[PDB]
Amino acid sequence: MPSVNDSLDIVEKLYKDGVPVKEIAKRSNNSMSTVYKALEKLEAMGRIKRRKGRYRQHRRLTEEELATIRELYLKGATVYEIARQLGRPESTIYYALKKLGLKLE
Repeated sequence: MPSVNDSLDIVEKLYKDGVPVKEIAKRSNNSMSTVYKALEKLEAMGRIKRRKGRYRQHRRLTEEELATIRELYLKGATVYEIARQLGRPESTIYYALKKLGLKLE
């Protein structure tokens, strides 16, 4: 059986799972031009596309999360709400506001 095709399932599995190109490049150990080139090919077939659900990631208080947490302002959610949203118990949340330089409790 093919070996190069095997890894293709892993690299693509990450992107569709919710991983940025910059990260996928490291995981797959490929170049930005190599990984991205695969995504465009997979999405065209529907390998990475049409995939949703719940999956853990190694991203916390990231630029992407900071934009999602702010939602608590529009929805009016509380610290207990954002906790379940970001997927953190409470400690992490403290770092979000703290690191931001705002007030919290």
